[PDB]
Formats: sequence, C-alpha cells, structure tokens
Amino acid sequence: SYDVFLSFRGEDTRKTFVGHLFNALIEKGIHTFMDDKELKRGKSISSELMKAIGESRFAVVVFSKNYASSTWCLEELVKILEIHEKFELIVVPVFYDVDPSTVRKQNGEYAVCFTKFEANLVDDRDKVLRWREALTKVANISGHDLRNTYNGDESKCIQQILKDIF
Amino acid sequence: SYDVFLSFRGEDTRKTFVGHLFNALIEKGIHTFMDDKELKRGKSISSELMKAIGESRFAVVVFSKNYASSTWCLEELVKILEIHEKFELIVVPVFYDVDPSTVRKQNGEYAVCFTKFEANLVDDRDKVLRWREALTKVANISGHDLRNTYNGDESKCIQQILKDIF
Amino acid sequence: SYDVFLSFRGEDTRKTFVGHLFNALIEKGIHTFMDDKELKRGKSISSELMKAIGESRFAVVVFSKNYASSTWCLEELVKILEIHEKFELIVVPVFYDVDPSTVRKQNGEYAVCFTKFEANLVDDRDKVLRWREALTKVANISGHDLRNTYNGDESKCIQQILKDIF
Amino acid sequence: SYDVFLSFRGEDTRKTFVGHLFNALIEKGIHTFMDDKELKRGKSISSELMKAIGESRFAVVVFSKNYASSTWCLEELVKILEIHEKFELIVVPVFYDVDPSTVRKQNGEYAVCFTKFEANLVDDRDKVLRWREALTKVANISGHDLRNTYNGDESKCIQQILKDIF
Repeated sequence: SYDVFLSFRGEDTRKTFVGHLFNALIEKGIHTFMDDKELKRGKSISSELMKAIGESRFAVVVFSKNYASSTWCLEELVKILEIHEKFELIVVPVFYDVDPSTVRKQNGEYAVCFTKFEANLVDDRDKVLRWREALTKVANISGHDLRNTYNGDESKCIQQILKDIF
Repeated sequence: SYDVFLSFRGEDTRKTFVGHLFNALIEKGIHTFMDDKELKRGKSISSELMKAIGESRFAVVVFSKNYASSTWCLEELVKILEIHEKFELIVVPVFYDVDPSTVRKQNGEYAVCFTKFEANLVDDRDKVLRWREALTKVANISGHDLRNTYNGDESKCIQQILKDIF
Repeated sequence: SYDVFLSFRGEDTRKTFVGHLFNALIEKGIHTFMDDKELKRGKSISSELMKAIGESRFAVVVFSKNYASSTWCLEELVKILEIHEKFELIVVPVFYDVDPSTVRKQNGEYAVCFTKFEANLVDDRDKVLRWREALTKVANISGHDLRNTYNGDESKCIQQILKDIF
Repeated sequence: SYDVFLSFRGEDTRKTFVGHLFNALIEKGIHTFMDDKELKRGKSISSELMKAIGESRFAVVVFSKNYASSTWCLEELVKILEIHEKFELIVVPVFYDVDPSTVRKQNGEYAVCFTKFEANLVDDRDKVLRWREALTKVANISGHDLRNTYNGDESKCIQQILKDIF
C-alpha cells in the first residue's frame, strides 16, 4: 500500500509546504500515507500509524519550529529512528524554516521547549534526553536544506525529492 | 497569440507561491511566460514585457500586501488593463492575504503606499490616478480568492485555478 | 580578432572574479581583448580601445563599487552604450557585489561619488547627468545578477556566460 | 583507490574559491569528491566522509582565517593526518590570506579560536591537543601558498596548483 509516509506535525507546514509535497507525491503516482487527522487522537501511535511506519519503504521528516514541540512529534521521531536502526526505512532529513546547526546542537526555540519539557514529567521519563540524542543522531544523516542548498526555492526541492523517490 | 501569462510581486511570491503556480501550469500543458525565464539577455525589459503581454491571452496577477510598492508592477497592471480595454485579453484575479474589499478602496497597505506616493506621481504624472482607477476596476472584477473561499490549503487553490482555467 | 571585450575597472574584481572570467573565456577558445594595462595611461580611450570597441561582436560590463568611480570608467560606459545604440554590440549587464535597485536609481556609494563629481569639473561638462542617464538606460537591459539569481555561486554565472557566448 | 580530494571551510570558500578549484579539477580530467556533491541522502555523513578520505589519494585543504572554528573540519584534518601517518596519502597544503607562520604557531585567529576552546576540549578530550599538533606538523609541511608567492591573481594560483599536481 503506502510506500513512503512523510511525518511532520500538522502545525505550520500543513498549509503550504507539506501540502505541496503531499499533492506532488500523490499526483506523481507514488502511494503515500500522511497525517490522517488534523485532530489526531492520542499523543501515541495507534495500529494505523505503527503499521504505516513498519510497511513504509521510506520516510520524510520536515524539521520546523513545532516539529518537536509536541510530545507526539518526539515519540514519532523516536519510533522512526528505531525503525531505521532495526528495519530498512530510508530517512531523509528535510530542513525547512529551521537552522540545521542549531538543530544539531539541540538548541534554539526547541531548546526553550526542552527546558520547559525538563520538568518532572520528563524527570520521571528522561525521554527528553533520549529525544535529543535521537535528533542528534538523525542530523548525522544528510538530507535536503531548502533555506541553504537553494535558499530561495520551494519547487526545486520538491523536484529533487521526486527525483529521489521515482 | 500565446497561451497564458503570469504576474506576481517578487518580494513575497517569487519564492513559494508563484513558483508552484508556474510548475502547475507548465505540467498541465499550458505555456506560461513568467518574468523570470521569458527574457533573453540582449533584448530590453520594458519592450519585451510589453510584447509578451500583448501576445498573451490569460493573465493572473496575485495582488499582495505590498503590491502597490512595486512601481513596475503597477505599470504592468495598467498596461494589462489597457489591453483588456482595447482588446479582449482574458482577465483573471488572484488575491491571497489581501481581501478584495481592502484593495477595492485602495485602503490599508495600499492606502499607506499611495500616501507615500501621494505627492510623488498622483498629480505630477496623472498615471497614479490611472493606476488607482484600474486597480479599483480590477478589484470590482471578479476573480479567484483564497482568504475565505479556501482558507485552508494554498495548493488546493492552485489546483482549483488550474482546473478552472478550462 | 577580439570577439567580446569585457569592460570593468581594474580596481576590485581584477584579482578574482574578472580574472576568472578572462581565464575561462580565453581557455574556452573565444578570442577576447581585456584591460591592456593596470597602469592604463589617459582617462580617455586611445586607438586600441576604440578599435576594440568597434570590432567587438559583444561586450561584458561588471558593475561594482568602483565600476563608475573613475571618470575613465564612465567615459568607457558612455562609448559602449553609444556603440550599442549605433552599432550591433551586444551589452550584457553583470551585477556583482552591487545592488541592482540602487544602481537603477543612480543611488548608493556611486551617488556619493556623483555628489563629489557634482563640482565645477562636471558643472563645466554636465557629463555626470549624461552618465547617470546612460547607466539608467543600460539598466533597462536585463543581464546576470550573481548575488540574486543564484546568490551563492561564482562558477555557475561563468557557466551561464560561456553558454551564452559559444 | 580514488584520484583526488578537496577540503575547505564553508564560511569563506564554498562560494568563490573552492567552487572554481573544483571546476578546474573536473575539467582537467581528475575526479574530485567534494563535500557538496559526493553525498547520497540515505547514507551517513561521518561514515561516508571517512570512507571517501580513506579511498582518495591527494587532499588539498585551504586553511582560512576561521579554519579552527569548524570542529568538523578540524576532525577531518586530524583524520587526514592520521591516514597520512599510517598510509602514504598524497599531502598538499593550500593557504590563502593566512600566512604559514601564523598557523604554524597556532597564533592570531587560530590562537583566539583555541582560546575559546581552551577550557572546552584541550584537556576534557585530549583531541584538541592532537589537532593542534597535527596542524603544526601540516604547517611545517610545505605546500602551495598565495599570500606572497603569487599575491596578484587567485586564478593564477588555481592554475598553478592544477598544473603542479602532475
């Protein structure tokens, strides 16, 4: 069924950028499963999300301001990275509206959220440290950085992604 | 005697929206002459633009918040309006993040930009008056809008326009 | 003999950029005549410069901080533009390390020089006004803007120039 | 078992110098693996870089003023030095706007950058000491310089290096 399941929080890019990527991939003929509900229930992953992650040939993750600001987003990133470790999922980082250098050091607005996420909720979980290590490891794999590689394009990055996919 | 044309403001559309619209139009099979690729080095700019506008059929101008700022864009709008007055060139409006009522009264950001040019070219050239009248008429002219019609997906609006051309 | 004679003041770009252009054009096989002497005698043009300008199939002008700061540079630009008007010289503006918008309005550091050039020397010549009008007319012809079209490349612009030439 | 390699600092060489050198090397017929095109999306970055360095023959690193700033670049220099210590990889220095004496003593801008990292990784990791020693040895190693050898044309230096490779 679904070939590559792009994963990004439906907060900012859900209107223009991620919408454009979904439309282009769907039109081009490659089957893909996306964010099922804008009102998605549960910060965890149900059967549908787990099955999509397991049965995805590859995955796409777009890092933005909110891309980790939700605990659901961090958990999904953790599951995806563990899939890449244990399964054959291809992970292609996409850096849109975010500085790759700051994300590498786990610094920026995400650092402010992590400090806010450094309360007793994660002190009873330590999942913030796991998420930060996972993000750092994921940043070790090169991807596409629209704000840097082209710095002024949006359709060119989509063309590159389509060239990689098909 | 060409197929279509495009018009946008480079400050806010040359990066994300206008490029996606151009890609959609090119893929759909209708030739488009944007002011980014339809320009040979040797030939002039104003002359080439006037010729391209004269030989094109359908024009779609996306009026942005700072649309009045670009004097060249205002002149292009005036020329397009004059061509539509003399000949019968296809007219189509595009308006994102700028409600038609705001532009029709030349108010808001348009009002501020005109006030900056209130003593510049309204009376010294009488072309600012013609541009204001043409903008008012084009605003009165019905087109495609997205502030409230779609309001949820820019790519949905692009596909709607592409399907609605013919 | 010489096919296209690139014209730029040997002040800043004579080390890296214009040197790269001269080396690439010479290597590619297109015959070209360049700035003969770094200690060029006379702010006017001798027989060699006039003959090169007349017998050039095309010309290349790179606009930078000093590209008009010398009276010799302005005179050469005037002669080149008059050649383009009366002869078949192809003029391709090149915008390197300069904002095209400011140059269009004849504003910027060049404006400071023009105000400094607005003394009795030009008051007895009025050649500053002629040079400003000539620059404005030349800016009406589109060319290549490395800081904008690519914004991060130097070899790509050279490749585009070579594609245009041969 | 490859032909050559390239090394540069993205802050000051990725735009003008390193690109011209890469174009010259590619045109000359010797394959080059820069850290801008020799990278597949799926595979890692550190692993791919280590493999490429191991399989390449000739490495040319242009030490810039802020060369010490890039920790990844320093690690790459350390790995290249270690490979040259164990194997016999071709070593070639490149130094522009940074006199060899300044880098040899790790002084000037190198001194300031190391002082910023004086309490960071000199004693906490003992790899800053190894990097300083390797930089000192490489500075003692003769290479190609342009501050006083050529001092008049960067492209002349690039052509000199390309001719001097073999």
